[PDB]
Amino acid sequence: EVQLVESGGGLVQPGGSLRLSCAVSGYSITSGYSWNWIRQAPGKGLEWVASITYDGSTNYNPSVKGRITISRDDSKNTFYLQMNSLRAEDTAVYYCARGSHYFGHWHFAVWGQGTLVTVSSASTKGPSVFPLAPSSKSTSGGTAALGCLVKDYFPEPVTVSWNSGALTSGVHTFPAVLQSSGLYSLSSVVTVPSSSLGTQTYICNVNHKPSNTKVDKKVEPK
Amino acid sequence: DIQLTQSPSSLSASVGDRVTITCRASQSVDYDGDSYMNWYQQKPGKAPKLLIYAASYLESGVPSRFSGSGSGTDFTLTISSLQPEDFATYYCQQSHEDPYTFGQGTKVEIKRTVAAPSVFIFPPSDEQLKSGTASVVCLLNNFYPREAKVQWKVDNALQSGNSQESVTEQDSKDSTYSLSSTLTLSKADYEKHKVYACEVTHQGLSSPVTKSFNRGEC
Repeated sequence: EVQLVESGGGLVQPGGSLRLSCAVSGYSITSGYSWNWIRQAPGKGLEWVASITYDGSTNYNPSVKGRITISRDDSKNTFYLQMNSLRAEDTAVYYCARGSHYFGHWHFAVWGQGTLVTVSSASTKGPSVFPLAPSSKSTSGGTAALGCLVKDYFPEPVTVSWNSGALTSGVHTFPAVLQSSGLYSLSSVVTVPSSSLGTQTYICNVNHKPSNTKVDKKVEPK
Repeated sequence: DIQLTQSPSSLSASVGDRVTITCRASQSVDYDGDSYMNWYQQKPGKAPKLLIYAASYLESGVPSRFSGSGSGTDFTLTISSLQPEDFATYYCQQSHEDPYTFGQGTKVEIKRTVAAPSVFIFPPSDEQLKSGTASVVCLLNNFYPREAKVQWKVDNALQSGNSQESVTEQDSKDSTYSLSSTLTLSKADYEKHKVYACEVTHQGLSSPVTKSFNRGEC
């Protein structure tokens, strides 16, 4: 089926420029009525910023127009977003999206996964990963909690999985908090049978793409 | 531009109850009989999902409990019977004129029965301590409602200003929340004290729950 995969996200200095790409698979980009960029500032609502129709006609939201370019490359089945003179206001998750051939066209049924662009002067920083060791011993031999503490990184985001994605049940990965250091900290926990602590291996897989930091942390009884 | 205002901005309803969300547009989004209003559902960490287009058409693959109505400047999204899976922020969007604009969004939560949190406390790892900092973490797992109070105590001294907390979005599995609180101390301060306690207050707890450990003993 049709899939939109975005690239080019991450840290950008103020005054700098961004280049995002939306690689389309399972569908010819030339068959879409239109392709669009829509962004969402952290904790805020949605803002359409640009579109390109099948014939190449472009359109922009005046709220950003004059420093923005949408374009496509048919032979790569990809379309692009270029913005320059970035401000803090431009920090957002950017989505690519497809318009429709029907019913007024400009509603969006197919979306990319979104990629975060952070406009900041700070530099990238990889996280430290520390174990949140379970129990010491169980309470009544019932349910134990263990986890990973992902501390002191910049910018967002980090992804955490458990046992390479084979452990999803009982997993909670919390929103990062911004420390006064200006660095983010996040915890991921999972609740498991306390009778499995001796026989089952639990590994949190942490990925911080902006700093090219990947960590696999085995967490076990201390 | 066309400004969209949703109401309410936030709501909580018992599972299975009818939910209606309204959208008022500053100008008409009507065009030749049609009304170009659309509705989206956005779940945590995901792209918006198209529910309704042209005011009243159900998008392919979307459950029939979602329906849309209205015309001109006034529109309604209806969830006939709210399901646990329906926790999300809902957006209206006009497609009548560029720039295509969205409502500010409506947060929908399922109001389930009161559930007390399971509380866990974690000492800092030896690994972290050599870095000169100690993080003490307290976990509140699977509770409702979202409101909860965490008090940190170090040798019975109430800690204030040196902790931060984070709450998960509502879990559709059971409509509960989880909360993580982190107490941050210097290594030196951590080594000066023995008893580290996390005291939790919540509606589902008849009296506060305290989890603690003594530094050194593990």
